[PDB]
Amino acid sequence: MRECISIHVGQAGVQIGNACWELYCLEHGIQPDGQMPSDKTIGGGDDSFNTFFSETGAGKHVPRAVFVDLEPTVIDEVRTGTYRQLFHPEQLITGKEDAANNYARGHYTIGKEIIDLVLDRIRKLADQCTGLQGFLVFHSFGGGTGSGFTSLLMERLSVDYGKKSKLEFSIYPAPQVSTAVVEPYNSILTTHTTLEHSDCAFMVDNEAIYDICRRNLDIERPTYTNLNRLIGQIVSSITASLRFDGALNVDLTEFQTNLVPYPRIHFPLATYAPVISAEKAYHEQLSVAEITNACFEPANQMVKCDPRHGKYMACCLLYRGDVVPKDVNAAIATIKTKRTIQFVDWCPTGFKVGINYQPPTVVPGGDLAKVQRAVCMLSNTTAIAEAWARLDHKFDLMYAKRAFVHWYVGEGMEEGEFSEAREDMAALEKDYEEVGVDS
Amino acid sequence: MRECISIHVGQAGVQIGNACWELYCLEHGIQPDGQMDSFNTFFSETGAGKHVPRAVFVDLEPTVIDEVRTGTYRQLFHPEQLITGKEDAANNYARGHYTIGKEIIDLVLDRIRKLADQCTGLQGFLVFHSFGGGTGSGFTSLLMERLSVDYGKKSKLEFSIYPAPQVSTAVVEPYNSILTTHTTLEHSDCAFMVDNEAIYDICRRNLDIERPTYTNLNRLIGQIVSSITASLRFDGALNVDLTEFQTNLVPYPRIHFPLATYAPVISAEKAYHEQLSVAEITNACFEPANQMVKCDPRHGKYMACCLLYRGDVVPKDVNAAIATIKTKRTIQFVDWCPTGFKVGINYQPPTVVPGGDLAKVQRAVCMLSNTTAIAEAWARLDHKFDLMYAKRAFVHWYVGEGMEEGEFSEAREDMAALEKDYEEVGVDS
Amino acid sequence: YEQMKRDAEIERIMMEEHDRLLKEESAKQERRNKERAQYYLDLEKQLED
Amino acid sequence: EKTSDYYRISEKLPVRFNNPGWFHGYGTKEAVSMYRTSNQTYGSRAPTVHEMPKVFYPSSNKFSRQHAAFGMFQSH
Amino acid sequence: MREIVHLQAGQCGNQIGAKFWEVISDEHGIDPTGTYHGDSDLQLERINVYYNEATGGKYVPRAVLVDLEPGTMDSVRSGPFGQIFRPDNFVFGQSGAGNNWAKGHYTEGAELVDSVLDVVRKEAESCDCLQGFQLTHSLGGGTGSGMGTLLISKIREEYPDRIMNTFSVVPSPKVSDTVVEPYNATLSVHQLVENTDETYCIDNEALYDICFRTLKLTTPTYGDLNHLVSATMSGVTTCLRFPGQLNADLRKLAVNMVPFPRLHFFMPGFAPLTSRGSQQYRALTVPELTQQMFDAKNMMAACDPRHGRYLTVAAVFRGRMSMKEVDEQMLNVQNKNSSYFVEWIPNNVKTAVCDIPPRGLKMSATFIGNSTAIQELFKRISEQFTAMFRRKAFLHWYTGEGMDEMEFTEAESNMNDLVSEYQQYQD
Repeated sequence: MRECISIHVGQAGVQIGNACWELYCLEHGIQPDGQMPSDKTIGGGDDSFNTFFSETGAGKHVPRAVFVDLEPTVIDEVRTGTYRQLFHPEQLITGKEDAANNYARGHYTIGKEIIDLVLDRIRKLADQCTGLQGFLVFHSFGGGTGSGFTSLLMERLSVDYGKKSKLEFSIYPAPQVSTAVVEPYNSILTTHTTLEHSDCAFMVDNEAIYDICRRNLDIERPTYTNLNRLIGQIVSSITASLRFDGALNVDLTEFQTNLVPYPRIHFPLATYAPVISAEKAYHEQLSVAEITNACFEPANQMVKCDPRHGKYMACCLLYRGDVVPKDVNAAIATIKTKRTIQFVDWCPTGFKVGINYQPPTVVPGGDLAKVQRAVCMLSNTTAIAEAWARLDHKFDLMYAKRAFVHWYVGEGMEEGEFSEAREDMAALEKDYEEVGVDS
Repeated sequence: MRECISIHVGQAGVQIGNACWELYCLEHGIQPDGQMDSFNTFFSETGAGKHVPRAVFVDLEPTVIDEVRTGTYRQLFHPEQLITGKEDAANNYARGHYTIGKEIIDLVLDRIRKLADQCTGLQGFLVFHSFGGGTGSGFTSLLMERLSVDYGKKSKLEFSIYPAPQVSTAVVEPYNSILTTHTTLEHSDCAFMVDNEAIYDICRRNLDIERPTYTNLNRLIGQIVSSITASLRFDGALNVDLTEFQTNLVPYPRIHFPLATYAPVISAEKAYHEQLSVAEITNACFEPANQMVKCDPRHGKYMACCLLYRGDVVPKDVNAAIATIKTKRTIQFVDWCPTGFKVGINYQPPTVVPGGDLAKVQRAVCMLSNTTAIAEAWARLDHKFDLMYAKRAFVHWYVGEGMEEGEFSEAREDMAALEKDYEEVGVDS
Repeated sequence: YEQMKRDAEIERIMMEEHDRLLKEESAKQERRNKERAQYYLDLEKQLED
Repeated sequence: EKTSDYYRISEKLPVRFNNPGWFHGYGTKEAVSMYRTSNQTYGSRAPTVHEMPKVFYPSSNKFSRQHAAFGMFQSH
Repeated sequence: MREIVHLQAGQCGNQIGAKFWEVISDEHGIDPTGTYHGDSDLQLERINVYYNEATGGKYVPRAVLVDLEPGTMDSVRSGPFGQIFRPDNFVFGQSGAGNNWAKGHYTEGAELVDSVLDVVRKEAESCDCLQGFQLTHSLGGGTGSGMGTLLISKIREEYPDRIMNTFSVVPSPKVSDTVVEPYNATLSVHQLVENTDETYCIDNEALYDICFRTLKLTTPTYGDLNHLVSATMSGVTTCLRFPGQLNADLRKLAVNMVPFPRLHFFMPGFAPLTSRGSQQYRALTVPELTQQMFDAKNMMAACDPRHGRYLTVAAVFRGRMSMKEVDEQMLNVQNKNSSYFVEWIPNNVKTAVCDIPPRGLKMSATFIGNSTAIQELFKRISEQFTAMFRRKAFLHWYTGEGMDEMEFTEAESNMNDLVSEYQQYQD
């Protein structure tokens, strides 16, 4: 009725979807092989799984997701792992030979043989169910099929569906922490579709999650499993107001109009505030007014850009658990009291507030704790303009000596597409300037 | 009371009848030794409690009959129903029509008399053949001509396998498939057409099976035949009769070539996850990659459709499915058929064979259509006829067994007449 | 008073037949559920084969 | 293995979240090998009695479907 | 014979209005199954102002509940008194407004407005004589402010001489909970000044200061703030249902109140609101009830009316009281304070009394003030709209489906005059 479809792309996006579908399965009663485990016991009041599952004829729930990869090895751990008896075997779409850190392979010459499959399998899923609030896709900038096929999926999915909303989730390169030398060449040139053909494109850096774990939690050396568990608690907080009812609930339509001022300023941030080691949750309080002051701390952001340099355009607040509405309104006016927290001259209102009654669930073996309260602070901020200022400089430094170009140009890519991407991001460095000064 | 009599001609007919009579004997309670009121359509009943069917198996190779004798259904048939010739027709229409078939056409028609006088009132024969081989073309043609003149108004159903575009075995297949139609067109009151390549692609694509053998193909054909005649055997809401859908289906007296389609051909793996609604399978049987003869329906106007739903169906859903089929603007329909459709509904689900590769499905559809798409599936046979017969290969065997040279050309102008009938009835008004 | 008493009795009768309709609808729904369970069972049997 | 025994609950939670032993599809705690890839750490352990949700407030839609079937009311 | 219809709009109105029928049915004595089990005898004598008849002597309330998401209708049906509403009377779309006023006015809600009016014409057919409709919505969101306005301008055109009444959750000044609030609120007053006969200003910040400083609650949730509004909607129309001395209906409070036909934005308040520690300590007398009506704390709108003159003032008392203590106590306000009152109306006070108190109190009132301080939240809403619209902050989410930009600077033309009209009548 109020559903969503989760389309996963690439090796980064599949391993998000190994973490999400573990965590939605724990939030309902669903076992890893379907099978709602009630056995001859009566129950009444249900259908909180229509947003991410489909009850079929045998009583077995199958989720709405397509898994897309151009690599065989990543997806075939799902086909032999524990969740093999949950996904429909047509919905684990597998490529044959990978893009290998290449926009031109993932967008011009290898995704052509596979795009006919995925757009048949999506249309099978959506015709099946009534409404559609919107897709929630997952990808990564720094790789071939994560940014090539994703740039071809979004150009084709915005034509034939249109007015149904989209979301977008990204893995964004760091200043320091990089894994490829192809990383600036394809994190500049993937913006020709994540500007025109995305309604909200959330932004997550690997570097701050590498640093938020060492400081809030008593963990050192965190691997990629611990990065996936944290972003699984964001997507299970944006969509939590669809399933479990609340006093003030926001749908996917509701925070879209409260957060993007102009239709080329859709690059918000996100933070999760009550991140705390399970030993440390015994110690502090984590009140209703403690965890909202933590959302604006520069140590606990998500992209390594200083929040004390830009101006906040809009904020959406997604509270979860036992929250009273008087304590929320005591918190917000305290933030506008302090004068080192900067809001734009044409926005005195500032905030959008959502509250759900469902407490944030725990995961077994997870380093996150059990806390009665949680919040996920969405914000659109001028400080992300200074985050492309360390990527345009890593692009023209590359491009002047024409290093690593001959792979792209031999695959159906013309050299007029490189410098066209550089002006289309140097244009956006004025769109985030021209709405900064006062009147 | 509403009975039907089956004649299986040739090896294709014998193997189709194999898969059939396994399916019917497991569908009723009857074990293969004949030992256990709906059998009276197909099974004669003795006083002891043996059930014996109305079937006649005829082939000229002795092997294709005595492996039916050796196999595990030997107890069922009277051992004089199993009829055997001395030499096979050797892929020759003329040789099967003339030099072998005259010896035992008397025996097979006397068995036809003896079986058809052991009933009350006939409804329609079911003969099974193919258009690739000698006896299965020619002896079938003599059999159906003589039986039509001898019975008259008694309806018959011919079942045929067409030679596919790129799937073929012999080389004289255009010759015998154009020489069968000239005198196998106007004596059969209905005839149905399938081909092997379409069944190969449906097995490869819909079912999760690679690389099938003729067993699976015969299982599918038996499913379609059982879907046709379950309205005779098993009662339900809207049961249609043989004369019912013949009058509803054949527009003009030489356009009697309906297609076949059977909608939920899906494995247990896909059936367990997928829902299956009757609107879904109504669209899925009009999908242009699920038909059973390789003619593209997008080139073809549908003169008539008749749907045969079996299982847990209710009439409002079939009616909404019909409306949403005619609503679409990608499926063509004939400019002088406003009604379009015919509906039958049975109350018994499809019965599943052990060892078969289908799934037991709560709602199935057998779709029949008289469409103009099939007209472009004859010009390939006529061009292969041209390519052979212009430089005149392989004619001297057929005319040494006995013919004149003008009879193949008579078949050629018969196919030209059929081409122009299918072209002229499809145009505008 | 006599007409009022007849009205009360007839209204109670119709609410009794509505309660009968409610119980038969719940019975039909549980019948559909047991049909779904049966289909799941023999599909698992075919997978074992 | 029974979460109403271990934790208190709201009595309307379904049996799936009541009985955690039925989630049989997860990984089976293989002892470690050297060739241990890192993306396979996602969803490596089944939920236990501690991680089940205490309360559940899903959005039913049965009444809304069974009323808005067809069209809304209009005076003809 | 004078009956009304209670429309409910949006998701904020469905928290108000679902608590509105648990207060009226407490008053009229109806069980959740819909059958009368009450104490007194005149209690169901005027049951037909709100409710309706069915077979077998069961009473159904009349309403129509709209939404653009189907989640709220299941929540209302599973409420405590959610059994009595008819299931035909719920109407709802399938895709939410998404806090977009333009979606809820043009593209997402206009499919629904042709189906709500078929319910409304079915309920307005059943009347003896309609006193007027009634609506409950919110000026902050999308589906309360867009489609809840599109109901108003189409009901008013086809029922032109009925007394339309609304109840509005005006957005807060700064303690706010939506980024795109001033586009949503300034585009609704443009169509709410010319189509409503009365409209009430309910701050969500004056509804917390009541719940901290005069009630002294600990965790004020939404469950009781719906109740504070739902005691005022019962309090205005007690004169309609129950008898008394100097009754004043829903209409005769309008005639005495609005002096010029664009100044109908009121500010209400409820008189005995006493902390549960000081229930032993309040003294039940008529003058002690009056000092709560004119106290600046029990104003329930966003501006303190000591910054100007009241234009006209109501007081609908309830209970058993001498009507000399009513008409003397209002006089002692107009002489002790004189500069705070408009001096070209020689008597600014309308009073009313009825004999049936609320359940659990001896007496209660309902203050209504048409103060000239209400220009102040009109400036603060307009100043947070002329900062967004300097450089078009969020405009492309509204423009892209068919609203051109000149219907935004037309709004402030129909908004910056209404700031001025209170100022020329200020003195």
